Amino acid sequence: LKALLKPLSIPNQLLLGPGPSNLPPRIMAAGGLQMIGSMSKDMYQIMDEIKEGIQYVFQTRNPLTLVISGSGHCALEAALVNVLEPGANGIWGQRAVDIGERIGKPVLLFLTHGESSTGVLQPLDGFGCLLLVDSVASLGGTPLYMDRQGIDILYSGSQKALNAPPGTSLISFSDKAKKKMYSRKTKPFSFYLDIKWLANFWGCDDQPRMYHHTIPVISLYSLRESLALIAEQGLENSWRQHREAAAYLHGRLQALGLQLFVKDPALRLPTVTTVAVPAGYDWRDIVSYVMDHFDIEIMGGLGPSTGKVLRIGLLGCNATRENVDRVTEALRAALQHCPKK
Amino acid sequence: LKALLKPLSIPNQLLLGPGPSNLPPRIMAAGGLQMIGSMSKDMYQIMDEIKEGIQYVFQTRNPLTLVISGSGHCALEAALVNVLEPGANGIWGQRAVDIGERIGKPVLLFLTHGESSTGVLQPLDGFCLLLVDSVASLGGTPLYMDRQGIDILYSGSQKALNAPPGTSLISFSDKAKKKMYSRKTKPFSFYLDIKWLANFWGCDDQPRMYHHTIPVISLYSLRESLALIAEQGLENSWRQHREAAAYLHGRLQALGLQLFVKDPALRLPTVTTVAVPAGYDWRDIVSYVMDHFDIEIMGGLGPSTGKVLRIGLLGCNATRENVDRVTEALRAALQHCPKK
Repeated sequence: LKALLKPLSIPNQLLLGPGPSNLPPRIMAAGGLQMIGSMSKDMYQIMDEIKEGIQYVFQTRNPLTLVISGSGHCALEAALVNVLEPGANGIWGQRAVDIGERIGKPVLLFLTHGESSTGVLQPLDGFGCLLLVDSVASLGGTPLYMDRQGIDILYSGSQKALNAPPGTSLISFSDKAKKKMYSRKTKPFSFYLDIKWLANFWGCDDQPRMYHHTIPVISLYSLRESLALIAEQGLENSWRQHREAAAYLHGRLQALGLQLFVKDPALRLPTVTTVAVPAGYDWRDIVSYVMDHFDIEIMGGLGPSTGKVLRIGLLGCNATRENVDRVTEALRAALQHCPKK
Repeated sequence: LKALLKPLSIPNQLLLGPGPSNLPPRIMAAGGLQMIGSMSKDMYQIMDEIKEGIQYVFQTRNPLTLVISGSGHCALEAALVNVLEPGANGIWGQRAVDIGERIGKPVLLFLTHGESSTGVLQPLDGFCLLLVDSVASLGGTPLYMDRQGIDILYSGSQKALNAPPGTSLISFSDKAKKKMYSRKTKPFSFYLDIKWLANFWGCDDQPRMYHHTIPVISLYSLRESLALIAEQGLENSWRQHREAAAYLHGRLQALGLQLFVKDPALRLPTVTTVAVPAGYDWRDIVSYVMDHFDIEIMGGLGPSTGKVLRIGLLGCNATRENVDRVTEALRAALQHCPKK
């Protein structure tokens, strides 16, 4: 156990892939804060402000809006096991297919708003069967309006555009979804993710809060500070900085002779950009170059987009033109130095 | 959003219920660090170090051991979904039967080591696959996963390990590993699918493929919690837990209170159940302790509900100073709360 008895040493990395993203000082300082009681009045009050914050960022007043004690995948699978009683795009459609398979004019349609695996900003208008929108990658960096756009179920992640640490996720349900869930003949296959249990604890029904599980208090400090941060900036201020940074990055990226994988600049998700791989180049070599020489994290592909693309993230405090300069200079070095057939 | 835009203010609270507990300087410093790639070489390294720690504190060598991205419930649910292809003690039994029902000479049995809802420690030497819940016991009372031939062992992060709540620890014997890698039917959970999670935690032969985003900061904090327990030593920790629980037991009986668990060999050191003094509202006692001592102690749980109070002694917090503080509080409570 010699390795475990050395002190923890974490290297400095600038994180500019699809996530997770570098944290700002307020959220880090929150992560370092002391514990409080996981059934105290003050935890409940912090949780009620988090509820307000979800209602702001999703643009809803659904009484049933809460935190999922797990990653974005967890908010999705919770949606599925709560709403199912036994369409594909990039990687997230495939994950919805595996979870749907695992359980058993369809009752529910899933759409990826921000396809971080393919870089595409799915159009949303009109599509409002219940509608499930994955906003893990989209939220905060692009317009999304739950109750205006007629979404039934909207879920998002903690660690993308909010720049909280990964491990909590955000979800909200329409009154339609809530009737589907609160009129099931079958119990969902999971206890951890049962919505009547999660709903009772998060204060969304008429009963006082019962013990279900122990919520992640410190992650909730960091998420509360994240939601206070995006609320102070403003939804449209964030949307604007993300569109401007995505335009600037596209500009420099084509300016180096690289080809943005999705043609229409209107169908490009600002938070995650996809870039086709320059011919006669090992994409692994180029990612390796960016980390090895500039401390900068860029991604390859994921699922279908694997081997076809590099992926770039512009998430909250990281969606800066200074970071776009650093990533451009790093890929410039990588193109001129990684061996070319 | 008036509330959200006030700055975060957390109260000073000394937490002495069944978990979670206050954090040490090291785990507050670990929680406050900067992000890194959730699939960088260093992330894998912190993950490999957490695995060695899960092996040390479980007393196993099972290659199939990893952290679960969820609370105690999530490790229990994950083991249950992965090893079941479709016995009751306190609250944790009811959770096991609830999950079992959710799916559908048995193949596996679940036993709680430290039943936190009753305060009963239970022997595992003597004891089909074996599943043991060590969420409250781990680090505070003897446990040897291999020597005691346990098939699935799990614990929680927010008890004696003193890590923040939200992670789980799990370990599988080669027997459970064969049961789970020879399933006709796929588990009902992808988030908790063991072949995927085993791959990502470096537990199989294939390079680590993307499954879910591990809670990077949670994992810094957990590595440290295991580094702290490894530095002290398991036997020193077990000792400190037994001595602190004996001290508390003594000071509690001194006040005219009667421990709910009479046989001291059947007393979990980490979490103490105390009978409710007759002619007392238990809520009044708990509220007076919070309001007037800034201290959390809890009531009962599940069957044990309305029958008991509970007092926790967890890792760095299981000190004689805290037994003294909680004794002085409950002293003041019995003399002021109204008594039929």
